[PDB]
Amino acid sequence: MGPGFDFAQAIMKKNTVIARTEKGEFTMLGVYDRVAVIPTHASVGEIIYINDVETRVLDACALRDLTDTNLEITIVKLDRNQKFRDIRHFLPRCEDDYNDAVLSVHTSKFPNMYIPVGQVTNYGFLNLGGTPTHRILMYNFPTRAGQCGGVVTTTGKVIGIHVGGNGAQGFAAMLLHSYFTD
Ligand SMILES: O=C(N[C@@H]1CCCNC1)c1ccccc1
Repeated sequence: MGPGFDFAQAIMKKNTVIARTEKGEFTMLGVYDRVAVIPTHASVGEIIYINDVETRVLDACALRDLTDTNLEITIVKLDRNQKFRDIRHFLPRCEDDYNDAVLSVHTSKFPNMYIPVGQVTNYGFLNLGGTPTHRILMYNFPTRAGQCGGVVTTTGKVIGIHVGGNGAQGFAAMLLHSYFTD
């Protein structure tokens, strides 16, 4: 409808796949080469389905901060025959608050879904499903099951991936440029 949705759509159309694990179907953001991200609660194993194609996982890492606190981001390298567009220049370098964000989801349950979530707070600590988690962004939208892995964008920035909610608020794990240096 506006420039926010324009940037979100451009990311969805070229930098997402549908990932399926034994824990469900997730929106999965491809960042560069064969490297993508997914919430850690997806429990990625040695094999994952990518757009319903059996795919070997070449490498995967559940990220934690230097306090050895959960960040809820898993970085996955896929044995895929095609690279992602490199979007690392859209990643923020530091922890921040944002105005006027969009949460975008693409699964069998929610195809081509875009949600204007408004103001994003650097919330910090969250007890997420009983797990102490750091670097959490919060938005005041009643997100639902099926939206985990959804991409959070502003115009010109890819700032996080949706990891949970409490019925009134939604929570995303930050994406930082430093996670994807090679
Ligand atoms: O850092 C990564 N993996 C190492 C090797 C073993 C797993 N944990 C640390 C990594 C990087 C890019 C994509 C995927 C994974």
